[PDB]
Amino acid sequence: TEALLARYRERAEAEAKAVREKAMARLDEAVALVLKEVLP
Amino acid sequence: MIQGVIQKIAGPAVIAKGMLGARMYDICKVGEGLVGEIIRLDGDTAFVQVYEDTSGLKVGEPVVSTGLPLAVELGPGMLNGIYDGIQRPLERIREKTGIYITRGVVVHALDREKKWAWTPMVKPGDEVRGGMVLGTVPEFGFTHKILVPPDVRGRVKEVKPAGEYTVEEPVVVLEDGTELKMYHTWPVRRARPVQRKLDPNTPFLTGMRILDVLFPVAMGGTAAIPGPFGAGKSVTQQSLAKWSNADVVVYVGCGERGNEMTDVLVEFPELTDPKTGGPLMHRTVLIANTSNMPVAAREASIYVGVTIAEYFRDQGFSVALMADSTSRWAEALREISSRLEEMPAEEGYPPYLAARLAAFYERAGKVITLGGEEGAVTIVGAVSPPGGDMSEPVTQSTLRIVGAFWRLDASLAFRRHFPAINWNGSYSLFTSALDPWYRENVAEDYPELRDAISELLQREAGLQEIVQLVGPDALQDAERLVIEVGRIIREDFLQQNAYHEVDAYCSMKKAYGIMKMILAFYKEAEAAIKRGVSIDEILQLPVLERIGRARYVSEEEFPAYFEEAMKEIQGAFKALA
Amino acid sequence: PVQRKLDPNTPFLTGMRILDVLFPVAMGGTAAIPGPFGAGKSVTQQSLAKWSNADVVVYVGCGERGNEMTDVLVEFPELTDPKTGGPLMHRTVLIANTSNMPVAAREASIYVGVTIAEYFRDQGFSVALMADSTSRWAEALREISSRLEEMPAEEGYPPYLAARLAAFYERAGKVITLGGEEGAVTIVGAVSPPGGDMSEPVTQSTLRIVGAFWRLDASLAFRRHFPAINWNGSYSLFTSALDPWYRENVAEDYPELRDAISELLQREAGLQEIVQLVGPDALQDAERLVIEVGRIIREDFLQQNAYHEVDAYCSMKKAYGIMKMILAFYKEAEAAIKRGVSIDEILQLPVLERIGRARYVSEEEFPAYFEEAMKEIQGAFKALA
Amino acid sequence: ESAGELLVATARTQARGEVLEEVRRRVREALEALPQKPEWPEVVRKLALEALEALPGAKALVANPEDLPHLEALARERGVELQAEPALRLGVRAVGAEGKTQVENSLLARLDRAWDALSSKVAQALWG
Amino acid sequence: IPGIRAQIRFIQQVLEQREREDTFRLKRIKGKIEAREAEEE
Amino acid sequence: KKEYTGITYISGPLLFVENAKDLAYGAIVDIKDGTGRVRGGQVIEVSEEYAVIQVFEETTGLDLATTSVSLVEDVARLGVSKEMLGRRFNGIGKPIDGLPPITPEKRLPITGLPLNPVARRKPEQFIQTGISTIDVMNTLVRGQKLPIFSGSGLPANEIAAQIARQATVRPDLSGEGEKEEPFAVVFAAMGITQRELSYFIQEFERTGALSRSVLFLNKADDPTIERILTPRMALTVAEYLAFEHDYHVLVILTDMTNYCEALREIGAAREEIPGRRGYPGYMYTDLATIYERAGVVEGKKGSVTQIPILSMPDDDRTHPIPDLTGYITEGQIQLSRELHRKGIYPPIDPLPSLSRLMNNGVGKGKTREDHKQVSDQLYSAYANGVDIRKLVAIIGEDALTENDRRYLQFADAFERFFINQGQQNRSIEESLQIAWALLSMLPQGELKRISKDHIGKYYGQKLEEIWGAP
Amino acid sequence: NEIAAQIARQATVRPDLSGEGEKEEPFAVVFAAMGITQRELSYFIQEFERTGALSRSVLFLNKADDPTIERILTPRMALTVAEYLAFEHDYHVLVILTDMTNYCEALREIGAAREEIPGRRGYPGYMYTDLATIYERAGVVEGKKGSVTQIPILSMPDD
Ligand SMILES: Nc1ncnc2c1ncn2[C@@H]1O[C@H](COP(=O)(O)OP(=O)(O)O)[C@@H](O)[C@H]1O
Ligand SMILES: [Mg+2]
Repeated sequence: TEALLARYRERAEAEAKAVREKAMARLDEAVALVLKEVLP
Repeated sequence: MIQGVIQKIAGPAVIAKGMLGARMYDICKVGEGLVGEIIRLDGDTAFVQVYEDTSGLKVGEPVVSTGLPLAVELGPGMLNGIYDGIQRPLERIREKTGIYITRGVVVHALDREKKWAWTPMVKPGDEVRGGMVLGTVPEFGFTHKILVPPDVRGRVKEVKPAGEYTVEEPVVVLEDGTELKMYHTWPVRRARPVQRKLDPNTPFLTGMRILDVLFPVAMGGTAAIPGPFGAGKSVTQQSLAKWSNADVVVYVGCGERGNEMTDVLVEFPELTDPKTGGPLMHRTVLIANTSNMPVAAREASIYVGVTIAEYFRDQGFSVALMADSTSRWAEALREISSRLEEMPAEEGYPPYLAARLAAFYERAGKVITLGGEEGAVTIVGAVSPPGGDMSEPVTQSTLRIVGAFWRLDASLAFRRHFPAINWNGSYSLFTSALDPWYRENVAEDYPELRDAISELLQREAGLQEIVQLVGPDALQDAERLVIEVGRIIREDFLQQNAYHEVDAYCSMKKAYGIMKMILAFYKEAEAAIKRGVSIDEILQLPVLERIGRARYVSEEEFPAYFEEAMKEIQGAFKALA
Repeated sequence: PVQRKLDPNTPFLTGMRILDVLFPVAMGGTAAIPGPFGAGKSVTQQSLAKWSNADVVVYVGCGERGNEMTDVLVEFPELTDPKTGGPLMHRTVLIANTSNMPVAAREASIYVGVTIAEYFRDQGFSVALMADSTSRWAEALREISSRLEEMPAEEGYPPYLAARLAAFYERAGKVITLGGEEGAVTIVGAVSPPGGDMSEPVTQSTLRIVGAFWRLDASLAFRRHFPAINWNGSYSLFTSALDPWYRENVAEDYPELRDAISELLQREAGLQEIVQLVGPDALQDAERLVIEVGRIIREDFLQQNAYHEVDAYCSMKKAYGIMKMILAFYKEAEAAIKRGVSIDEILQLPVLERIGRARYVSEEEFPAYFEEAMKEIQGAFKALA
Repeated sequence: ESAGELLVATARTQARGEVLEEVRRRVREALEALPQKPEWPEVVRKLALEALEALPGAKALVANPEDLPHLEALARERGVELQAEPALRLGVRAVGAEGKTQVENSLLARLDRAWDALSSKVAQALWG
Repeated sequence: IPGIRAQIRFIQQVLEQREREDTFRLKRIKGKIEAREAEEE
Repeated sequence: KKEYTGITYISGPLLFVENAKDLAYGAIVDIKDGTGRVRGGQVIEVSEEYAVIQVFEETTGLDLATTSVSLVEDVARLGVSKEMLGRRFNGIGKPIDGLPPITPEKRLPITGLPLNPVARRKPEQFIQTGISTIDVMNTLVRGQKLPIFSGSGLPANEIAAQIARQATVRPDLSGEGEKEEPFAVVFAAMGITQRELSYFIQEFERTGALSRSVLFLNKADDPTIERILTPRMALTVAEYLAFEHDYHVLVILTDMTNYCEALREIGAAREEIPGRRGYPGYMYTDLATIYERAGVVEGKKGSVTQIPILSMPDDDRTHPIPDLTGYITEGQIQLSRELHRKGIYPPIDPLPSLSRLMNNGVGKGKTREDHKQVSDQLYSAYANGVDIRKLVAIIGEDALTENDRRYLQFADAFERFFINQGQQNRSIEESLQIAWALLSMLPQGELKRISKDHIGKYYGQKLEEIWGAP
Repeated sequence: NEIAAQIARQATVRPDLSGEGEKEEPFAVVFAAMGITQRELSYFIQEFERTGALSRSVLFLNKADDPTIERILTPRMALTVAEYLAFEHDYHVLVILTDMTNYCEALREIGAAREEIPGRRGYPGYMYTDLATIYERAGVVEGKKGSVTQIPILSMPDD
C-alpha cells in the first residue's frame, strides 16, 4: 500500500485539467466584463 | 450650539478650531459623530478626547458641542435593565447592530415608546420645590414617584389628568413656562443634595449570621471584600442581594473580564426574589463593562451607578450598591492619568486616587431626602489586588475610609467552610454605635453574648500552635473543651448553606438563640469538668445533635425548639449529676 | 543575497569543554556572552579565535582596549592554524576601533566586519565573526541620538536599537551561495551591561534573538575558576538538532552521557538549598556523594586552563572519555554506598587524583590513559569488594 | 491521507491562479490596442477632464505628444498650460497649483487599482 | 525574614525614585522640543 | 492616483509631507524614492500644515527632491476567504508560500469591534490537546484564554507545535456522535528567527496539519508595525471563520513578549511618555483588545479559543507583561526549568498551573464523571510527595513511615510517567487510565478526595500504559 | 594615598632576574591632583620631599577651593607632559591621578548644564569615551625605550 500516491496524483491532474477547461469557456466574457469596469 | 471643524488629529486627541464659547468639560460629537470630551481650551481651540477609535477621520470634519457634561437620565424604565458604563442599553444595541458594538451608534437610556400610567398628586396653583413628588407610576410592583429636579422651583399652572403617557410627555408646566417631564438629567460627578445626613444607628441586615453578628455594617455604611479565586465571592454577593433590607439593588461591573461578566449577566435573571415569586431582576439595575470597552466608560461606570442609587434613595427607598472590582476602575484611572502625561505618585497611580475613592465612597449614607422622606445607600465594594498583597495603594486607600472589612479567604473554602469569611482578619467599626439598637430590638444582653462568642473564638485560635504541635489528645480537659466549643461554634453558627431552603436566611433572634444555647452548653460543660466528668463523655451527649440542627429550623418554629433545647441543656448535666 | 537558508547540522567546535558539551552552538548559529568587567569575555573570545575550526575568523574590536589588538597582532603570527598548518594570522581579518578612536565609527566597524564575513561566506568558506562588544555600539547610538535631540526609549537608548541589533544578528546562518556552493557565518557577540545588570535593555534584546547564551559569573572569576560560566543561567537551543552528528562522529551514547551530567548538576543545585540551610554534614550518604560528584565535575571537567600548553585545547572525544570516567566512578560509588561503605573512605580513593589530572593529558596519550583509568576505577571497587 | 488532499487543493489553486493571470494578461494587452481605435481622442479627453476636475486649481496638464493635439481644444476652455511628455502613455497627468500634488490618470494604474476588487467578479463569472 | 523584607522594600523605593526622575527628564525634553518647534516660527 | 511631493523633513522613521490634508488618520501609504523602489508607511498624525508618516522599513536612499507619497487605503483592511486554509502569510496578508493570492470574499478592518456582553454565553465544552498534564489537571474549555508562561531557554515552540498538530474536539463524548463542526487552527508568530521559521514550516508540513491551518509568520528583522498588525489579522481571520462558517478555531500567539517590546518601541518613536517600568501607559488596554476577541456567542455554533505564549523576561511573575496577561486571561500553564533540565518533556509544572474555567468543561455529559475528583486528588498527592522528597534528604528514608515512602514513590512515578509523555498523543481516556494506575499506588483508603463509587469502579489497575507507546 | 606614595617610593624593576642589563632607571613621577584637600596635598608634598623625589616630579595641583571646571583640563595636560617626556626623551614616567571622582563630578556638571542625555545616576552618556580618552594614553611604543604607567585613584561612593 506504499504506492497509494498514484491515485491522488491522477485525481489532481484530472481535476486541474477539468478546472482549466471549465474556465476556458468564458474567457472572452470575463475579459469583456473586467474591461468594461477598467475603462472610464 | 457651538460648531467647529477639526484642525489636528493625533490618536484619540482631536484639536478643533472655531470653538470659542465651548465650555470646559462638555460632551462633543466629533466627525460625521463620535462622542468625545473637552479637556482644554486655548483661544478658538478646544482639545477633545474621543471615547472610541478615531481611525479614518479627516481634517475639516464637523465638531459639535452638546453644551452639557457627562450625565444620566433618571426616570421610569431603569429597573430590569442592563447598561454599559455611560448608560447605553445593551439589549437595544444588540437589537440594532447584532453581536458587535459598532461605533457611533446612538440609543436612549430610557425607552421613548413605552406608555406609563400617570397618576397626578398635585393641583394647580400649588408651590413646588426641588425633590417634591409630582405623581406616581407603577413599575414591576414598585411605586415610582416622579420627582421635581433638585434645582427647579415655581408653582403649578396645569397638570395632566391620569392616563397613558410616554417619558417625553410634559406632565406638569410651571407658571414661568417651565415644563416638567417624567425624567430629568443629572451630572454624574455632582452629589445630589439632601436636607440632612443622619447618624449610623440602624443595622443593614445581610441575612448571614457571621456578617450580621460579628462584623455588622450600619444602614448607609461601607464595606470591602477581597476577590481571591475559589473563595465563592459571587454566591456571597448574590445571597447579599437576595436577602438584604434594600428595596433596590444596583450592580456595577467596571471593567471585569469577559467570561466573569457573562456569568454575572446570565445568573441574575435566574434568581428569585424571596419577598415575591418574580425574578430578582425586577428590582435590579446592571452596569456591565468588559476590559476591551472604552476606558472612559470603565472610569465613569462607578459614578453612574452611584448616581442611580442616589436617585433611587431620593425617591425614599433603601438601596444596596455593589462595585465588582474597584481595582479595575483604578487601573482605568491610571491609564487616563497616563494619557495626560501627569506625574505618577506611587506605583504608577495618580496623586488624586485617594480623593476620587473618597468622592465615591462618601456618597453613601442614610439621609433625609429633600421631600422629607428617609432613604439610604449602602456600598459594598470589592478590591482584588493582583497577587493578593494588601500593601497595594488602592487597598490602603480603601481601608482608610470603609467602615468594615470582610476578609474572604480561600483556605476556608478549601475545607468546605462557607460563606468562608476569615474571622481573624476581618473587623467592623459600627458595633459601638449599633449597640443600643441591638439592646432595644433583639435582647438586652446581646452585646455581652457577642463579646463572649468573640472571646471564645480568640482563645480557640490562640491554641492553634499547641494542637498543631502535639495533637488534640495531649491537651488537658479545659483546653480540649475550648477546642471542641470552638469546633461547635464553627460548624453550627458561623457556617451557613446558601442553597438550603431554610438555612439561607437567619434573623437576629435565631442567631441570638443559637449563641445563648452554645454559651449555656459551654458553661454546663465547664461545671461538669470541674465536677470530675470526662471530656469524652461530654462529647457523646445527645444535646449536641440538637444544637447542630438548630440552624435548619423554620423561623416561625424556632422559639419552641429553642425552649426545648434550653431545657435539655440543663437536663443533660444536672440530672445525671 | 543568497539562494537558500539551510538547517543547522554540524557543530561549531570552540575547543572548550563546557561550551562544546553543555551549551553547544551549531555552524551558522548565534551566541552571546554577557558579563561584568573582569569576568573573562576577552580571553574566551581570543581562545575561540585561536582554537575554533572556522576557515576564516573575523574579529571586530568595537570600542575595546587597544592592548587586545596589539596582543593579537604580536601573538598570532607565531601560532599555527590547526587546519592547514600555516601561521594563524593568515586566516584572520582584524577590524579595530579602540576606546579613544572616534565614537561614530563603531557602527561602521561592526557593519564592515559583518560584510567581510558575508563575502568570505559567499566564496564558500566557514566564517566565524566575533564582535568584542555591542554595548559600545549601543552607547555610540545613544550619544548620536543625544546630539540629535531625540526622545530616548529606555536608559537613553534610541527606539530603533532593538531593530538594529536584530538586523545585525539575522545575517548569520548556513546558506547555499549564489554560485551553488555552501558556506556559513557564525556570530559570537559580547555584551557589557552597566554594573553587571542583566536587566539592561541591550542584554534583554540580545536574549530574544540568539540561539545560545553563555552568561559569565563574577563569583567564579573572583575564585579564579575559569572560564567562569554560570551554569544555572546559561542555555543552548541547538542541542537537539546536533544529536545525529554527535552519534555519528563522537560516540553512539554521547547524548545520554550529556543528559546524565546535566541531571547530576541539577540535583546538586537542588541540594545546595538544603546545604546552605543546615550545613553539608546534616545530609545522608547519598546526598553527600551527589555533592562530592558535583564538586568533582566542576573542578575536573568544566574547569579549563587557557594558558596551559595542553589544557588549552580539548577535543570532543577527550571530553567524552572524561565524562564517561566520572559517570562510571559515580555508579561504583553509589553501589558501594548501598553496601555500607563510609563516604569518607570513598573520598580518599587514589583514583580521584587520576581523574582530576586526566585533563592535562595530551591528545596522543589520552586513548591509553582512558583505558588505564577505567580499569583502575573498576578495580578500586569491584576488585576491592 | 492528508497529503493527497493538500496536493489536489494546491493543484486546483494553481490552475485557478494561472487562468486568472491569463485573463489579466489578456486585458493588459487589450488596453494597449485602445489608442488605434477612433474613440481614443474622446476617451483620453474624458480621462483628462476627470483628472483635472479631481484636482481643483490645476495649473498644467501633461500628456503624450501624440495625444497632445487631441487635448489642445480642451486646454483652451479649461485655461491651463499643456506640455509634452514622451513617457506618459495611455494616460494623462494633472499638476497641482504649487506643483507639490499630482494626479495621474492612466489605464494601467486604473487596472492595477481595480483588479483587486474585480478578481471576485471575474472568478464568479468564470466558475459560475 | 523581616530583614529581607526591609531590604526588598528599600530597593523597590530606590528603583521607583529613579524611574520618577527619568520620567521628569523625559517630560522636560518633550516640553523643550515642543517649545522649540513652536517659537521658531 | 493622487500624489504628494511636498516632503520637508526626514529623520529616523518619520517623514513629513505638506498639503496632505486629504489623508485620513491611520491610512496606509507607499513611498516611492528616486530609484523607483516602493516602501510602505502609515499616517501617524494629520493636520492642516503637514502630515506625519512612519516608515515601515529603513529610510535609506530617500531625498527631499524626488521622493513622492501615494495613498493605498484609508483604513487598514484584510481580504478574507474560506480558502485561506493551507496558506502562509507574512503578517500583512501577503502570501509567502509561493502560491497565487487569494480571491477576497470580503475585506474587513483588522481592528475588530468589541463583542456585546449580552451576546456572549457561558463556555461549556472542552478541547483535547493530547497532553495529559493539560487535559486532566488544567482542562482547556472552548471559549477560554489560557496563556502559557515560559522561560528563556525552555522549549515553548515545541509545545506550541505539538498542541497545534494534536488538538481536536470530541463530540462523541457529549452524546452527539457526529463530527459536524470543522476544526481550524490559526497560528501567529511574532518576532521569530530563521531557525524557528524553518522549524515551524517543517512541523506543519511533515504531518499534514497545514491542510487545516492558517499561518501568519513575522520574522525578527521585519518592520515592527507588521509585528503590531499580525495578531489583529490572525484574530480577524479567526472571528470571520468562527462566526460566519461555524468553525471551531484555536488561536496560538507564539510570543507576546516580542509584541510588547514592539509596542514599546512604537510608542517611544511617537514621543509618548511611558508608564510603569518604561512600558506604554495603555498596554493593558491593547492587551485586552487582543485577548478579549475570543469567546462563544448566543445563537452561534462557532467558538474562538486563544493560547497566548510568552517568555517571562527574568523568570519574574511581577513583570508588567505576565502581570497584565494574568490579570486579563483565565489562568496560566507554567513551564518548569527544573523538569526541563531533569530531561522531562513537556516540562509543565502542575502545582503553579491553574485553569479557571475547568469546572465548567468537565462533568458527566462530557469527558468522564470522575474527572474533577481525580484531578484534585492528583494535585494534593503530588504536592505531598514533593514536600516529603525534601525532608527525606536530611532525615533519611528509613526514618519515614510506610505512607511517606508510598508518597515518595508516587511522586517519582508521576513525574516519570504522567508528565514525561514525549511526542505521544494521549486521548482523555488514556490520560485518565494512567492517572488511575498511578493513584492505585496509594492505599485503598488514602484517596480521601474521591467518592466511593468511582474508587470501586476504577481502582486497582497496574502500570502497563507508557510501555505500549514507545 | 599612603598606598600610592609607598608604591611610588618603592617601585623598581629587577633586571637581574630578567637579564635586561643593569640599567637601573629611576622613575619620573607626574602627579595630577583634582579637587584635593589641604591635608592630602600636604601629606603628598611632605612624602615627596622626604624621599627626595621632587627633583624629578612634575606637579599639576587643582585644590578643592579652586574652580571646579578647571578639572576638565588637568589630566590632559598631565598626560601630555608624560607622553612628551616618555616618547621624546626615553624617560620611564609614572602618572598618579589623585581623584577621578571629582573629574566625573565636573563632567556631570558640564553635561547637565548642556542638558545631555544622561546615563545612570545622571552622568552624561559620553562619560565612557571621555574617560577612555584619558586612560588609553598609557603604554609602550614599538621602537622606543620610554614608557607611561598610570595609577589612578578613585573613591567608590558608598563602597
Ligand atoms: N579562560 C581563562 N583562563 C585563564 N585566565 C582567564 C580566563 N578568562 C579570564 N581569565 C583571566 O581573567 C582576566 C579577565 O580579563 P578580560 O578577559 O579582559 O575580561 P572582560 O572581557 O570581562 O573585560 C584575564 O585577563 C585573565 O587574567
Ligand atoms: Mg574584553
